[PDB]
Formats: sequence, structure tokens, C-alpha cells
Amino acid sequence: AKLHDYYKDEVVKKLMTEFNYNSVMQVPRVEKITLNMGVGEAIADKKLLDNAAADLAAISGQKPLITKARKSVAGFKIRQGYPIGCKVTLRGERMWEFFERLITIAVPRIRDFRGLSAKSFDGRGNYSMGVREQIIFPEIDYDKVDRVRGLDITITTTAKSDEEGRALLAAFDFPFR
Amino acid sequence: DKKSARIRRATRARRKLQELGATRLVVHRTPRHIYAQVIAPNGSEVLVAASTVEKAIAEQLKYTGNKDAAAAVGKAVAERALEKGIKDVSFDRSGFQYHGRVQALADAAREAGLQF
Amino acid sequence: GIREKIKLVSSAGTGHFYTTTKNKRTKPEKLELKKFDPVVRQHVIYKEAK
Amino acid sequence: MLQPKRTKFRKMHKGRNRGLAQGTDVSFGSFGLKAVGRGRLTARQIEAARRAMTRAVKRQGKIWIRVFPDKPITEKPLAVRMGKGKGNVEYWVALIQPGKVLYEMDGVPEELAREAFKLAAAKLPIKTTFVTKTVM
Amino acid sequence: GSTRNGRDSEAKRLGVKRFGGESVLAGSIIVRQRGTKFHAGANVGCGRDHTLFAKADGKVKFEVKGPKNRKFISIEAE
Amino acid sequence: MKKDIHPKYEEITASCSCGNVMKIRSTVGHDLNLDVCSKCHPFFTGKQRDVATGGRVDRFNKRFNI
RNA sequence: CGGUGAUUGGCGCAGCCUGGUAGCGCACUUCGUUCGGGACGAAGGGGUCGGAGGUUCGAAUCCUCUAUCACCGACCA
RNA sequence: UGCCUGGCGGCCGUAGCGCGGUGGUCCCACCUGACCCCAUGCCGAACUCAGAAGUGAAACGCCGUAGCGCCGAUGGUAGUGUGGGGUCUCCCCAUGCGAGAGUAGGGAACUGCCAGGCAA
RNA sequence: UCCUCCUAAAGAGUAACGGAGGAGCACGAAGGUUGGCUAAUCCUGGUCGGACAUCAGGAGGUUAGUGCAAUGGCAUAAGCCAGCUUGACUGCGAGCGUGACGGCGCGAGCAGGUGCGAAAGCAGGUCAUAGUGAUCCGGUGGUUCUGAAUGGAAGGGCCAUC
RNA sequence: CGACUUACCAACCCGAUGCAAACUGCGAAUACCGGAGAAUGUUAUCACGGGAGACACACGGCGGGUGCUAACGUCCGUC
RNA sequence: UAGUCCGGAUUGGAGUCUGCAACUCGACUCCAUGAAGUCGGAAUCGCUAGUAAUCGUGGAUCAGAAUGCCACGGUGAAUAC
Repeated sequence: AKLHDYYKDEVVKKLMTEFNYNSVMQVPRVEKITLNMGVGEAIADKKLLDNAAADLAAISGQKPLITKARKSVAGFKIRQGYPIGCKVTLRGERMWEFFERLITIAVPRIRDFRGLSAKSFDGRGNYSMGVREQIIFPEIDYDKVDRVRGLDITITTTAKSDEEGRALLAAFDFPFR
Repeated sequence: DKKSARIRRATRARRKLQELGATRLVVHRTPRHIYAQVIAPNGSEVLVAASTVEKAIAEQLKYTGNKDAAAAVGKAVAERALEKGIKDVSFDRSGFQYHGRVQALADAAREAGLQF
Repeated sequence: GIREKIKLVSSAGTGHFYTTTKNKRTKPEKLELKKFDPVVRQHVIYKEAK
Repeated sequence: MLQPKRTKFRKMHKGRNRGLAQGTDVSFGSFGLKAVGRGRLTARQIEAARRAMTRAVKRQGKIWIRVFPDKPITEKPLAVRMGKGKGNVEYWVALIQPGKVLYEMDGVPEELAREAFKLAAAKLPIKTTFVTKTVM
Repeated sequence: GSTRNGRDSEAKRLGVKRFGGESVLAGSIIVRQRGTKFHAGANVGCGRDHTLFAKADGKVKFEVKGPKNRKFISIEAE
Repeated sequence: MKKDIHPKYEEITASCSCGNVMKIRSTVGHDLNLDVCSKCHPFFTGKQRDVATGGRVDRFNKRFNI
């Protein structure tokens, strides 16, 4: 958590002059980082989900939870209560360490990288990015994996507008294509 | 919501408990100044009310809102409940899990002589 | 039709038994229920039989 | 023929036609065709009284149809005895109370609307009258 | 031709048996009903068929309580 | 956090070709050798070679020689 | 007038019973043999189950209404 | 005795939504750290523990605002018990009851017990 | 034969070859207790991924769910999840409802023995209403109740049951 | 691989308008249950015992299903 | 022993020659790219001696433009009961 203490008196102090806040609790704070992995093809192989659950054990810092199907559709042959994905909702102490490792030594590992999209906001201030490889994280030994499908990082903040949550990530230099 | 989710949580232990006409012990756990009171079965009046917000309790305690402060409330309730001739009560969790300060307030009442 | 009937015979000294039904072709395991025995006035574990 | 689309039930009861009407005030147009007698209008009678009325007010203008049948009527076939089930649905009637405005019209003079509602009133089994949109 | 209906059932004889202020001996069925149309109140029990049976030889009295206004059935004690 | 179900959280020391030694908490193992970091990456110089790429008049005058 | 049972490739049949796939004999397209056709070998293409409207996560399959395609009837005065 | 606040009730939209303003010495909430009591079908987000640096931001309480929701007259109309009548698939008369919808209007809740702060 | 709505005329009941649908099952968890939680359908963003799989946020409010066709009911949730268990127990049962009757249905409370919960308390099945047939005769086990002179036994009777 | 003109059909809310036995954010009059009271009625009320008959109904008003809001038609509830 | 340092199509950029001029519509070079293809169904072709098979060179045509045609050599079989 190097950039956790950097948040306390170089990011909150910066945001008090960009949107003229009157209280110290009016600053947008980040709440959680959720790592979905939409495997999808677990109807054919059950161990494909177990290899997908092993990738989040190295990319994140803890064990994933498999996600059952909410509804049931026939266009993809899934039933009610079938594991079709896996998620890691990391927050608290280990999220400042994961956000440190992501934007510094994992975003420049993206093949054919130009910059992150600055319009990927949900109208509230919650950013969501999507990567297409596992090899952007150094924890994978490149020989145990057999699937191109990566994951998607969702950063949930406590902002209200898209511009208000844009200035929160802008302190971490967050390359902004 | 945090407040209204606890009101519906305790309503099973409120509507059933007042159907029997039992003099209930309602606790209210708070991170500072935990409360507890004895309520008559009509629901509109109380009999015994004591907590750490009074100056007769918090002067003998270092911090109000931990386990040994909750033990001082449940002892002070049972010493005043026996003065009114009230022996048999029924404990009400009021939407709090019976693990920590709401257990030590209930353990200290069963040590002093409040039979429930 | 599918759910046939069985007989839970007491393992105690008496011959009192409860009757019930159990689907054999889906859950073929025997029952090990623990009901009250009115002869011994005990709570003896019952076992499945025919 | 004004016919409903996917009703909840195929066949309903006969029902009485007691009471008064609700559509009394002329709302959409300026001149209305208000009913006086108590009867009912089958689905062919609205469409037949529309052809003899729209042609007299030559197609410029606008005509509102304030009634819709949504009520099935059964009919037993010939040489069929009583009972043995309910008859088959043949046509659709609109229960007309006294005071119900049938048609409305706007965009025509008062003389053209007078000599056109009379052409539609001769197609209907009920006695109608000529009404005008009043203020308030 | 033929018909496909003509089937119904033994009317269940539901509704309220004992009305308003009308002394009922404990255990007396008051309301026999499908669901909890009428809810059990003071001194009145609810069965496994939502039959609110009396529990104290007294009167009856229906009410409306809470914030849902559910006729409620209590028992004045005389 | 729970026990016996989560992977190891041993602190390692990463290093890139720019000499930017930065310690992180991860699950790689013994050590980590990296290529680039958030600094010394062609993201602010990568767009420099993209704006002045297009153009055909200046391509023509190199074959005109005067 | 009803009642019983089907309407699936250009032809007509299995598949429905017991819901998760549309298949067979022909024909047609191309190549091969023959001077050339016919025949014969090889590769391949073509319907998405009459229509609507239920049931379920899902319908050719399960139910109801329809259209004309066959068979069975239609009493005794 | 007043203003506040917290817990427990009656009543349940005249009581609920929206907008604007305001509250922190009390109280309350956010928050702080979690090795430990406990616990996440992963995460201490929830629950639980030990404390009080900061804020009233989110939540909650209070006030104003009718922009909605809601209450609701008086009169009229429909309907109908009893006794008669008619151009009797419907309607009227005598008498008794009397809607629903709509209008004027009211309307930003009232109050009981106990504890704490403050002014008296 | 049974269950749900309407006809059925605001207590109950009420017919027709009247109008619409279902049942002759299932479950040892889909039951009991304790603890916690609130969806459907849309909108935006995001790797394969698209109208619809999984993740984040907003509106919305029970239009969702309740094993099963319908009605009534459900936020204290009867809906969902997890831990422990078998009260889906025996002998009763004041008091009513509904039937001409055979019958059917609810049931406070007592004794014994347990299950859950710290405790107050709940549990003698499933949110309720269909999932079913009387007797005779015969079979299985227990109980010396009787047992044709006496002592047994066979056969009868009672209980559980096919 | 991208799209310019757009006589036309048209989902949800918004304003207005009707309909429904299987729709009810509303809601009567009658009818039914229980309690108090004056008057009247040969106890007209209930239970038990002896004896039956009857269980083919018809019409008129009112609320209806059905038939064609046809029948001295048929099936219901009350008088 | 892998579609792999096999194979070279397709395609982008930069050029050389020829010709009055190379977009339709030439040949060649440099860099980059990497496809189908893993011995081929019915059926069918050529060959018994320097023959088949494999490799390169030269000429005509021609300003430039061949895998085609015409010729020249290097290695060099098997079988014909």
C-alpha cells in the first residue's frame, strides 16, 4: 500500500481545489475493485472453471467465488443455479496494493497499448476496463494456461458524476487516451 | 439502508413478544453509550431505564461502549428491576446478534438476579 | 406410484414400527430416523425395513 | 368490422343493458352524434354507418369513433336442438345506453355535418340526435 | 356437439361464523378463510387453515391496525 | 480474511530495465524481473511519432530535389 | 351435421409416444467412364416441421383455435 | 418549564414523495485500526471487537415550499327496501336509505413514558 | 370421484350436456428450530459476448417468487441462503365449523420423551385449498384377552399394518 | 468497409375517452349473526317419542345462466 | 519432426531497367508479412536405356516482358515371368 498514504495528503488535497469542496469528507473515495471472469464455456468442461479460478488466485490476492446463474436462458444452454463465472471483490488493504500493481507494472505490459478509454464510465463515476490477456500480470508462468480469455477490472468509487470520478483516477496518472 | 434494515430484523421479536404480554428488556447497541431499558407490556410506558449516558455510570468506567461497560449496564438494570418487584423478564435483541456487548449485558443481568 | 412404502422397524426389544414412504429409484439409501418409541418410552433410532 | 384482438375469454354472458351512459359530452370533435334510444350496435353496423357518413364529408376532415363493441354474441346453427353447450361466436355488439355519443366530427361546417349524421342515422337501429360541443 | 366444462367443487362453507360482539367460548372458530384475509389479534389464535379460533370466552371485535389496515380480530374479555 | 484457503502473500522486490526498484506485495515467488514501469514508457513519446505521420506533398518534393 | 388423424427438402416416409438432434429412398449440382447419351462410382447442396396463438430455461414433439386433405358415421319412426 | 436529541408505543399517507435551507459542546451517523471474540458459500462490504483524529459529505432529525400523492364537504346523479302504474328487452310515482367520480376547501402531522445536553 | 374462479342475486348454500382450468403426485429435504437477505423487467459501462450468461452502478417497487392449474394470502415474510436436527412422536383433548348419515376439518391445554434457540418461545409435517374410496375376506408382527373336560396349541379378539 | 434523402407503421409515460361474469386504488340499499328495550301473537321456539305423506310441480314479479335479452321453452334464489 | 529455420501465395512501403509513357497492363531487387498445403477420392497419364526421375545452362520471339516452345549437358535407376 504505497499509494494509500499518497492518497491521504497528495490526492485529497488536490481534489479540494478542482471542484471547490467545503468539507474533507466530500472527496470521492474508492470503495472496491471487483474482478469478474466470464468463462462462459463451463457447460462443456467443469475443470475449465477450476483453471479459471486458479488464474484469479495469482492475479488477485485471494480465492475467487464462483457465480451461479441468476436466470436461465436456452440460447447458451444454462440452468438455474449453474456456475458460469467467478469473481473476486477485493477491497480494504489489499486493494491499494492491487491498484499499485495494476496501473504501474501491469498496464504497460499490454500488447498493442495506446491508452485506456476515458469514456468507460456508467454515469455515476465507476470506471470499468477490459483486458484480453492473462500475460499482462507477471504472476502467470505462461506454460500452465491454455486460454486467451482474460478478465475485466471494475473500479467502484463514491462519486456522483463522470467528471467527478475522472479527476479521482487522474491523480494516479492513469494514461487517459 | 443501515437503520431500517434492523427495524424489520427485530419486528419478529417485537410483535410475537408483545402478544404474550411479557415485560421486555430492550437493548440498543451503539459504538458509544450502549443503552438498555425495561418496558412495561402495554408498550407505551417504561419502568427501569439505565445506561452509560448518565453521570452515575460513566464516571466509574474508562470507555463507554465496550464489553466491561456493557457489563456495568446489565448489572445496574437488575439492581433497579428488583426494587420495582420485577423478577421475570424477556430479553430482546432488537436486531443485534447475540455475540458481544448485548451478551455481556445479558450475562451481567443473569448474575445479579434478573431471572430470564 | 413411484414412491413406494417402507417400514421403519425399531432396533429396541419391542416390535413397534412406524410406516412411511420412500422413493427408492432416486435416493436408494436407508433411513436412520430417531422417533419416539411408545412401548419402551425411549427415543430409539429407527432403521429401514420392508 | 371492428373486432377485438386476443380477448381474455372467448364467450361471455348475455347481460342487461340497464343504466345510463357515460360518454355524454363531445370531447374530441365539435359536432357529435348522440344516441337517444336504448339498443345495441353490431360490428357491421358501425362500419356500414361509417361508409355512408365519410363519403358525404369528402375525405378531408376528421371523424372520431367513440364506440367499440368488445362483446361476443353466440348463435346456434339451424336444425340444432337446445342445450349441448354454448353457441359459436358470430358477431360483436356494442351496448349503447341513452346519451352515448357515437361519432364525432371536426373540420366541416355546421350544414355539412347536419346532412351527414342523418345519412349515418338511417343505418343504425337506434334513434339518434344531433349535438354540438358546448363550453365546459 | 359436446362440452368441456361442468366441474366445480364442494363449496367450502367459509366466511365469518361469529360476528362482532358475540360471546364465544374459548376454542370457537370465528373465521374460516382461505388465506389470512382477517389476521389474528389479541387472544385469538390462527390455525393451519387460517381459521381464527377464539381463545378466551369473551366477545369478538374486528379492527384495523399497523400501516396496512388489515381487518384484525381480537377478543374483549367478559 | 480466512485461513488455509487463500494463496501466499509474500512481499517481493520487482525491478525493470530502467533501474526503478519498487517493492510490492504479490504472489510471484522468489523475485521478479520486469521490462518497463509506469515511468520510462512510450506513452507520452509514443504519440509524438503519430501526429506527423500523414502527408503526401512533402513525400513528393523529395523526388523533385529542388 | 360431428370425429378421427395427419399435412416434414421439388416427390412421400420414418422421426412425436418419452421436450434439448431435423434423418431415409429418390430427384437436383459437380467430377469420373463412354465418340455421345442412358446406366454406374465419388464429392456436395437444398426444409428448419401449415399458421397463430399457451407450457417450460427451452417446442416438430405438449395443449387450444383455425384451413382443406383423407377415412368413418349419420339411426328408428 | 422551554428548545433539542436517543430508545419504546397509539395512529397508520391531513401522516407519504420532490426541491431548497440547516444541525455536531450533547446525542447519532460516517469514519479509525483489527493480531485477538466472531465471520465472509471471495472480500471484514455485512456481522463482531478495541478506540475517538476528522467531518456533518452520504444517512438521520428539524423548518419552509403544493410541484405531486392523500383527506374531504354541501348540492346533484346513479342505485335500492316497501306499495302501485305504464307506449312494460325498460321506466315512473309516494316514502326511507344514499353512493362513486368531480368542485370549493383543508393539508408540509398530533401525542404518551424514560434517559442525556442546554437555558432557566 | 376430488380441487380453483364466475354464474351465485355483498352471511353460508345453490342448478344446467353453463363458461374457463387442473388432480389420482412429490419431498428425509422441498419438514422443525435459529441466524441473515430482498427480487422481476429496463438504462449505462466493461475481454471473448451478440436481443438475452457473469461483474459494477442507477431507476423501479413486489409488475418476481410461493414444487404443480386457479383463488385468497405472504416484508414480522409463508420467498432465498447457511448451521443443527427429526415434533412427519405416543396417549389424550376443552371447544366449535361442515354434513341426512358414513365422515371430514381446525384446535387452546395435560403427561412422557426429544429437536432448535442463551432465553422468551416454536415444532405432534409442507402458505392454505385436490394427490383418493366403505364393508366383507385373506396376509405380516406384537399383546396368554379368549380359547368348546383339563394343560397347551390351532382358530378368534385388540393394536400397528398390507 | 462506411452510409444521405426519409409521402409511411410504431413500444413506455404524458393529456383526453369508453368497455368487462372470470378487473377492483372505491362502494350502497336489502339480506344474515349477536346484545338491550316496550307492546302483541291460543309457546307461535327447541328436544324426544308414535304415525305419515312427499321427493313429476306450474304460473306472475324481481336478480339471472341458456335460447334469437324467441316460446304457455329450460335451469336457478326469494315471495 | 513442429505447419516448425519446409513452402511461397497474398499484401504494405522503398526502388532499378526498358520504353514517348509501367494505373488498367511488364520484368527484377530490398525490408516486412505470412496463407492454403502434412502425399491427394472415383478415375487417369508417360516411360523399358544414358530411358524414367532430378538439376542447371543456351537460343528464337524481343526496346522490355516466360513456368511455354526449341535445343544442350550433370547424376542416374527398377522391371519386362
